[PDB]
Amino acid sequence: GHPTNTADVRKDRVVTNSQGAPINEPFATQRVGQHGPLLLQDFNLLDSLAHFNRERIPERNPHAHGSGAFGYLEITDDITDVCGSAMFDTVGKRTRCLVRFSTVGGEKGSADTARDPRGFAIKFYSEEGNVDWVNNNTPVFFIRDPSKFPHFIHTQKRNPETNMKDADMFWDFLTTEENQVAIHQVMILFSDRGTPASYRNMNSYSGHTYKWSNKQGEWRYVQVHLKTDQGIKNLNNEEATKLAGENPDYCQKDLFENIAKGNYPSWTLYIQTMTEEEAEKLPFSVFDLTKVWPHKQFPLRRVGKMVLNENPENYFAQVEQAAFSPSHTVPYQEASADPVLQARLFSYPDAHRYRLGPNYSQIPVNCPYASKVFNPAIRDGPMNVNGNLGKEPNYLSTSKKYQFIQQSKPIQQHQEVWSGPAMPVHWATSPGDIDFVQARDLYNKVLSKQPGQQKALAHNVAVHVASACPEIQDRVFAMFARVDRGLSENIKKEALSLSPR
Amino acid sequence: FQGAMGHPTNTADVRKDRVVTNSQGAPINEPFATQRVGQHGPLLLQDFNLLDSLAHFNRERIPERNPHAHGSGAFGYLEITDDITDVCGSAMFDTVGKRTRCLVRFSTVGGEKGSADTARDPRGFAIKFYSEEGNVDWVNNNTPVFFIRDPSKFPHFIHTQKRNPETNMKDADMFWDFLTTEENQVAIHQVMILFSDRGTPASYRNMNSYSGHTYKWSNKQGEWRYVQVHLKTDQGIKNLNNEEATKLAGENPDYCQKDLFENIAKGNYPSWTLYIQTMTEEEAEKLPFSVFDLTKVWPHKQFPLRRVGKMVLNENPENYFAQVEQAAFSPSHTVPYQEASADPVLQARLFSYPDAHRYRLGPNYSQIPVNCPYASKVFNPAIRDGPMNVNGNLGKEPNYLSTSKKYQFIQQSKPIQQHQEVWSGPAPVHWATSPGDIDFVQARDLYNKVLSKQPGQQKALAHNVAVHVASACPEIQDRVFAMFARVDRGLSENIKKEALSLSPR
Amino acid sequence: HPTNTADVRKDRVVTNSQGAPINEPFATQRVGQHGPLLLQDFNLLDSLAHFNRERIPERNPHAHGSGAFGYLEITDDITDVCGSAMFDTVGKRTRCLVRFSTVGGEKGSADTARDPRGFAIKFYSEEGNVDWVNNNTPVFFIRDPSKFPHFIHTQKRNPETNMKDADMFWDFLTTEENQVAIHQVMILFSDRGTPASYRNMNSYSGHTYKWSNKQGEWRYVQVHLKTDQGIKNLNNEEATKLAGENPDYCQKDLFENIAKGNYPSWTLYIQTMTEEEAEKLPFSVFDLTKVWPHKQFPLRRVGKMVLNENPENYFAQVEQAAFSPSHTVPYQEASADPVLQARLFSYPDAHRYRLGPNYSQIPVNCPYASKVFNPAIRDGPMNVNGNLGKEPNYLSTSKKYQFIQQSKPIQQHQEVWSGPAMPVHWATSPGDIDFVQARDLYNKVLSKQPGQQKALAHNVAVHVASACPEIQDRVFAMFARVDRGLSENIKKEALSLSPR
Amino acid sequence: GHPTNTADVRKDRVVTNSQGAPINEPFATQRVGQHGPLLLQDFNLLDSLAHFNRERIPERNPHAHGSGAFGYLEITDDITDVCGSAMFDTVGKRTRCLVRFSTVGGEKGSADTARDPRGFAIKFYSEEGNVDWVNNNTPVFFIRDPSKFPHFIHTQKRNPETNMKDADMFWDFLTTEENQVAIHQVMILFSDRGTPASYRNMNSYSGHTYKWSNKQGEWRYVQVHLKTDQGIKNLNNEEATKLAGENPDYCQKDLFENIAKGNYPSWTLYIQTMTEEEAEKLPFSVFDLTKVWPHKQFPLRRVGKMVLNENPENYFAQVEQAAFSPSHTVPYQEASADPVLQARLFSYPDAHRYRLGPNYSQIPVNCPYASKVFNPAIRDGPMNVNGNLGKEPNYLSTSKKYQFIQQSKPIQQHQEVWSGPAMPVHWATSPGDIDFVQARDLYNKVLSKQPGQQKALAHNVAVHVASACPEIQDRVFAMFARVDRGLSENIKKEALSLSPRK
Ligand SMILES: [Cl-]
Ligand SMILES: [Cl-]
Ligand SMILES: [K+]
Ligand SMILES: [K+]
Ligand SMILES: [K+]
Ligand SMILES: [K+]
Repeated sequence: GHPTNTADVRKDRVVTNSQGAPINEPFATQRVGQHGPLLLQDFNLLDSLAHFNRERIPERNPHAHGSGAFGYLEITDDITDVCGSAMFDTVGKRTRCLVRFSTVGGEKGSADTARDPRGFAIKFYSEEGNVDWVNNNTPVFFIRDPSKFPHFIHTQKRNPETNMKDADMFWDFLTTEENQVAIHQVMILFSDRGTPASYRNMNSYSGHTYKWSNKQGEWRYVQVHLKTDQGIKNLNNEEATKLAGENPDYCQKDLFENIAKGNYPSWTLYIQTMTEEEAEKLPFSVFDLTKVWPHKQFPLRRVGKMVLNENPENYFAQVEQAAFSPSHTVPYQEASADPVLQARLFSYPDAHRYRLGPNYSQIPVNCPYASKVFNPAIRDGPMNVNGNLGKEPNYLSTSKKYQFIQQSKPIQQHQEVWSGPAMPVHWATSPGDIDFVQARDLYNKVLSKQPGQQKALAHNVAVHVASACPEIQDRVFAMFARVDRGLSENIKKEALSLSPR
Repeated sequence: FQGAMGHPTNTADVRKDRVVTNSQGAPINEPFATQRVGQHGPLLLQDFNLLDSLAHFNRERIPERNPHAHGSGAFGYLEITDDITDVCGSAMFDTVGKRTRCLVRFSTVGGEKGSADTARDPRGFAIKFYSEEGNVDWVNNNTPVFFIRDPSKFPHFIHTQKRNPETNMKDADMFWDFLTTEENQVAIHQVMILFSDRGTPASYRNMNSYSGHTYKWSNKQGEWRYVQVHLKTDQGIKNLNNEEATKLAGENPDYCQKDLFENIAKGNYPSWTLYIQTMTEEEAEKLPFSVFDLTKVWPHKQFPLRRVGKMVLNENPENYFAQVEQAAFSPSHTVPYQEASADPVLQARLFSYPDAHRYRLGPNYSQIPVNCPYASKVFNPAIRDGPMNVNGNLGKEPNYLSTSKKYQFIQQSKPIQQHQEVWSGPAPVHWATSPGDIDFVQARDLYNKVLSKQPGQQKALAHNVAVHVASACPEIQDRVFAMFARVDRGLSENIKKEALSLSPR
Repeated sequence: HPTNTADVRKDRVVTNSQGAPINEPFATQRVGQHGPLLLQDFNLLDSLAHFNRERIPERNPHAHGSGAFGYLEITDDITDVCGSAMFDTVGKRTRCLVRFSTVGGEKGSADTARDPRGFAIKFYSEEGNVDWVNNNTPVFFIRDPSKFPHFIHTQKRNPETNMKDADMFWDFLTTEENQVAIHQVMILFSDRGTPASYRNMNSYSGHTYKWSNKQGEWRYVQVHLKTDQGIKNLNNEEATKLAGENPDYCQKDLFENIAKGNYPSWTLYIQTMTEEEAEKLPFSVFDLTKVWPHKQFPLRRVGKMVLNENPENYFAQVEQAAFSPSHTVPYQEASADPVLQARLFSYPDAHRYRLGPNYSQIPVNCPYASKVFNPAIRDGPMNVNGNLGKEPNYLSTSKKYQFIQQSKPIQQHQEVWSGPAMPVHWATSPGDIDFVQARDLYNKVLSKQPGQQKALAHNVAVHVASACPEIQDRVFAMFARVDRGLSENIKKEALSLSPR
Repeated sequence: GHPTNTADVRKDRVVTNSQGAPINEPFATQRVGQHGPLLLQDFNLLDSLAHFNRERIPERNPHAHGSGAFGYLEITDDITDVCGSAMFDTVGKRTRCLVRFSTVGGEKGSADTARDPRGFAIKFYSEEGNVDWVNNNTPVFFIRDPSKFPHFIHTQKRNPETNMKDADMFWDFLTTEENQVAIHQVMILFSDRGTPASYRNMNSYSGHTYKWSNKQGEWRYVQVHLKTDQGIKNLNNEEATKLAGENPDYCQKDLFENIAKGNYPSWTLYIQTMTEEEAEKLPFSVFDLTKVWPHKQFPLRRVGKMVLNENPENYFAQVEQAAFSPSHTVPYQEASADPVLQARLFSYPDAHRYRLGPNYSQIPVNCPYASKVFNPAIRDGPMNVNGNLGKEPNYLSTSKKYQFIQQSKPIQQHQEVWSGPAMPVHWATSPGDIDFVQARDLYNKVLSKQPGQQKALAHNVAVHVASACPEIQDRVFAMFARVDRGLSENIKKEALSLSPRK
């Protein structure tokens, strides 16, 4: 097996304690005589019980519930005019990758078929380091101010007094006028793509703009699109609810079983690109996470194919302990000034250090096995397991040699020129229609081409908001009316039948 | 004038002026503005308020309990209604009519934090009493027995009730592989109860609580007795059936949490009646089973219930995380005149739970308000320091027994256990299933003498098993069929016929 | 005081950690009189397990230190400069906590080691806790924040041998790009590198900060706390002897003088400068390795700080104290000094690891005069204050929330930045600009203190004598850029101690 | 290099961040323009700084300060009649080992030459698992009640208010009447052996009695003695103090440099053995840690030789993270009912799980490389780095093969028969003279043979207790007077000169 996905099991099958001493009876415990009280000196018992007390680590916040598989990305098209990263430098080049799929709001034991965005995070083990594309299955998101993220997530989870989901706080936050820029993602969430039929039947999107540069120093704004080679397939609200009770692990079973039998799912990787000149002529901001780039003006360009063909050997070791961050990147790939993206560069490594520990990059699944770590000044820390570079100095000693490559490759100094004071900005919902037009285009130009999808959207909102108090229901109705008056009336009618006044 | 304070175990401190601040008390002048260069340049490192918010968010979660991760809680009291001072000298019993405050956490066992309230499972029913002699915890399930009588089998047993280490899914094969392994079949009594309709109660208000183990209670004259605790619901037993439980798992995974909270919030306070069984050392040597065996009950006819008091739950928690998630129970948390018996499962629990608390919550978890013994404050000169020491650490108190200071050790003439059993022998025992029928007979008595009197319950037991084992491979299925036939041939045939109809060969 | 007190049972009844009384201090349960021990002795395991958890990770750096409580009293009106509440009234007193420390030594190392001293101050104001996280020098060794882990490593133990190491110490400091450290190195190897006690040293902001008034004008600021007990220093031999004979020499001095009523005090001053004055300087106000000469930027008095209360419990109040330059109040902001900018991140992050995520609920760290209220900051291990009860954990439109000072600017009224996102390594400048102030110390300051010029050379010589000859030669060359004679004095003494 | 002591460093020397991406400038940090404020998007800076903030772990409590070296034990004599452990089964057999030397009371940055017992802990990496001999450089200790350990250690450390060593509490605890059984170890501590000249010049002792069995089922009470082949050498009080100031790392330096130049230090391993019948007849208890077995009745028997010949490559990775416990044992070696030892079986694994992490046995220096761990039910936990047994079931699946060897070898059921109720016992200092006589034998029969030692002991106590208040000083004089009146007069005379009275 691969070093990122293997184990070592004694071939003699001799059972031992945690110090390698053999156990001569699996279950006998020491006491006085046959039935006296237990003796403190029973090391083997306390060893087992104490480790059992420490099996659990803190769940992710959010995206606690999820599934993973290994695979590779194959390059099928030459895009070196856009991006100089090694993983792209040769048509036919394969890079190993790890994917973790997840829901968002649910805790570890929640159901696969809950309504939620799904995470679709990808770790590529390249020769220039491990690069993570920490993506969802939607090209947009609920917010464009990162300070709102904890608030939003709190309202998607449990009430702090009652410990239950709460439609009142769910929609209270979404209808606050400064927050209504979430309406694009809300439409997507309550369409039937909020309950995918399996992880094999969904897409992955960068969501944010990134900046990709070539080896000549030209660069572009980039959007990433991973389209499923299995086709889009969705559940309806009632199929999702029924499966939740009858099989909370439906999507994990689908993924694992299809890989185990050889029905490996695949995706086609495309990108959108945009020049700095094109970006300034836009009627919206390339830094706005709630906006998409229209396909007609910015067509998709093919790059390669991703295949998942390898199940994890141990879920905890390879999936639960997997760590992804957007700030894990490679030369020639950078983040844009999207403020949500900027905040994620800090948040994820900080989360990993708490959830997994300071030396989490030494966990095999997280190791950059194709670009070994060598930093003299990153040393020690609990559970340092790889030798801590031995007697290497912990500073840049003039008695030693150190190679700093790509000294002439700019990072971001060749890109935008910023100007202004240090300025606090609350990017509240803009006036006029700009923050609603893409929601209307989704309804009028996309869902209309799908039989019955406009109605399913209304039904999916109605049954959810029907739990909210009347004044909140009314705010929800008014917000959707800004998108389409008929959509608003369909929600109102169904919602009111389920909750009369 | 000052207002009414909430109880110290269940309260909060919120600025009257509603001024929003950061984690260091400085005011925030705009809730969501973040600093960048210009209007839309990249974010600046110097935005303390953003990073403060985001790093604390990253640390909201602590590891879930293992097991019993999912649950609910409420506060109430135990009121003593009868004089049992002849049995037990503890302060909590020393006066008829006296109330001790308590916290109850109800839980399932196998499911993770976000699993369904209505899953089939034993339910935990843990009680913390804040007495004048310290906090005493009664860490009980809603059944009088359990799956094991060897403590070393607990990690193994719990693993097979949870997820497969490769596929991350519940696995009927390993569930039943463990329970039908010959040395483990002493679990059959508890399995019968698990697979009856009591395995899916209609709400926490409609189930019982049992010590499960034998404990030892002593009076002030030095006499002692073996004791079993029974808390019987005054609302009555009410159960869901398997299909009702499954459908609710999908439509309302928090069904029992909602029921407890809403009934308390509206004043429909649930209560239970507290009883004990008692036995002398002479009687226990005459029994055909062991009082140290967790898989056995004491028959009511020979050991009738004796009333003690009434427990009422009448106060919801103000903050679920602060009072329920951080609550810490242990059977080794006890008071004078109540002790554990040599039940080997109970003995291991004395060690396990304080150790889990120290990892899950922190070494100073007894300083969290819900866990503090507010009616008997801690004073130990040698227990000092540690992370998140928040109560002053005894200030300048010497950290040993200094001859210049006064230290009072009360109850010096009260024995701990040296007045009870006399042990004899050298220092390892695997208490595997016994030969013959002793480990199957109480399961048969439940089937034939108890469930037979409840219309439809014998049929529902076979159904609940059949639908569960139908997912297992045939070799495991046949072992399951055979084990149940040791209880009753007809129960076995019913399970088999239905299981095979669900998974024909 | 809430930051410095405890609660001890008045009946003196000894109990376990759950409040149950212990009926014998030391008896342990076993079979018979001398059989093996029983698992069921909760009282033994309770004590033994908590003992195993007494220790938390030491600070990195500044692990070794001492603390006291006191107050700052305002004696002058500086509201023209700063509108903070703690300054708004002459005669106003704010409670404070001070932690003194060394830098490189671990817990248990000697008080009298040669080192900078930390002199960190926490103020408990009505607008929040503001920390002035200062050293006893107005400068420091680096002006690139990325070099801090490297520098601190070379000041501590070799990763193979676990010993202090003159070779890595001086290798790093003589690396051309790093020689901007020369100013602090002069200061470190003067006798002020071994103060006679914490009462006999100063405190300096080191960095430039930005202070604003209620009218919206602002100034660059340097803070100076000058000891009213006078400067008193040890020499290298005195400090060494005390390291062996009383490694707690300075902790003993502070505690006993406070206990007997000889309360130490300091006089608080500031220097101020406008953006225009700063643009004309031959150096940068963002450079930590530079000072503002007193004649062009005279000191202005503000008030007095007094320490008059020892902690009741060292661990609870000193070891657990959390200071950060990012703990600030309205009208005090950090400057674009790149070292200071990085410190705004580092200290909260260290606190969350060293102390725990809810470390601000520890009494000494609690803003007792401006209690915390943030709906979105909840849960976390050892949440001990009720977690705001049933308050929503977001901004519910059914509740009220007051955001005060909405029209008070943060930094948007100050400098206008311009440029791309630029990686910058602020390496040592060519020419003399990064050496002239070191030379000014030697020729204009130490020359007026009899024997201090010789003592500096002696202090360097005895230290570098352990370094290999090539490192020795780089050290001699580096000091020769400051002064020829200084270099020659060092060289004579070093070569006599390590002949070739 | 050996797997317990090696590293992996990129042969191209390319410097990277913690995710393996190359760094193209060692110290440049991103800001707006040349001197604007720093940008949050500089992952490399925060990566370095946040890992710096997590370098430290809690120090050991106690024995925080120490030094370590690797080596081997060679068996030179046949003791299979006493012990059946694999590490003894063949003359000439070598087992690799790790030793950590330490002081007791001082923190990490304290001085090597402090007055203290020295820890001398040995981890052996055998074919039957890792077995640890967690010894001090003295054959006795201050206590025989385990509940007293936190109290005792607290009084040896800093005062909780002043944060200073405190002779009043130091001696208050030791002169408390129930605690005076500490006198034997106190005499040893304040002899000049309380300040060894180096780790190479001291011995190691089990202190406790252990129980060792042979493959035929016979067993013996056993004491282990590791005697230095370099000879005992000590500092005196004034030399140790001066070195504390001039080189707080004197003993670490001595060990490291002597190993690096080929002057490998060694020890000769001996054991004492005693049958159950002989222990019934002793005037003291083999379960008493404050008692030794006199050589004349129980001579030493040679076993082998230990050599330390390999320095650690990285102090933190191999020394600071090393985890020792007396409950880490192998077949045929078991602990006695010595109550102090019994408590240690619990304390050390509990400490390790806090200080290092639940999966600390996967840190290379603590791994049993000669007996890989295989336990299906021990799984997951933070920083599980060895693959976690892959898809192996986490219980004893009836579909797999599991081998339990040595099923017919007893653990302890072949040894003592205990009897009685669960009894709380405080093993306070006994009345009469039994807990003082061995301390007197040290003074009169041992220290007398070393010129000036008897006076050096009085001096070492005097200079220490002179800081104590007069009420406490008098208690100390009276306690030593129980040992020898001239000794007590000598201590009193010098202490009163250093602290005169009214
Ligand atoms: Cl722990
Ligand atoms: Cl952390
Ligand atoms: K987008
Ligand atoms: K029972
Ligand atoms: K400065
Ligand atoms: K001994």
